[PDB]
Amino acid sequence: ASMRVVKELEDLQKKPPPYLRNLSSDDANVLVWHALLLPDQPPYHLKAFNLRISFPPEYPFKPPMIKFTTKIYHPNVDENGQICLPIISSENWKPCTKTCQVLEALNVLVNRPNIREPLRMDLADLLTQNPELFRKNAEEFTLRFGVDRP
Amino acid sequence: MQIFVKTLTGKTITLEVEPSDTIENVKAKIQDKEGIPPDQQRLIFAGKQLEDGRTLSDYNIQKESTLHLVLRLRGC
Repeated sequence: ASMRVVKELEDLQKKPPPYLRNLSSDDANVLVWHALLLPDQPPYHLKAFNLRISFPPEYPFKPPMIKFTTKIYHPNVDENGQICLPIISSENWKPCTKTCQVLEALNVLVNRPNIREPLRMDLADLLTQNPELFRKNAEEFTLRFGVDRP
Repeated sequence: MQIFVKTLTGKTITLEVEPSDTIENVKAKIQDKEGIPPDQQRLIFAGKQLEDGRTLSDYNIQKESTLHLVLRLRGC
């Protein structure tokens, strides 16, 4: 169970992606990962967003629940910090898939918003109407409830 | 009769339905203008959930009634 988690962490801590920094285990939990996501998409590239990866005791049969610790104004993220990633959903999941692959999918969805199946119809509609207005709101939010860019 | 369908996003739309209109049909009318899939359409009225096979007469829904539309996202 945790054995694979330790391996995945050990591997990722040696060759971390340019969009994932400060990746380490929780102070009192090896099943909880702590990392800072560095989106390149504007204006999310001005700051960083901390994410909390929660590994289930039935790993890897059960998908790791990833949530945002900080607050990201993205149409694919909720006001609390929940997300809808098909790669780790109860509708689709493969035990052969490693957390590294999930992190990639997450990064892609964070950078490239999905106006087809979003978590915020309001933000999705706004983005598909006025990118500048949306950018303004997202910018102030990123520089308000976001972690400093590492 | 014209009713008011308010989503959790605050977005409130006007819907024309008759007392004999079935909830399932109501969902179709909502998707017709908005696009939200009926599978993710959870209509709440006065705290009660509107059953697809029920009509507006069942829950005693009058005109200008404001329904609360909760979206059921199936992707987690």
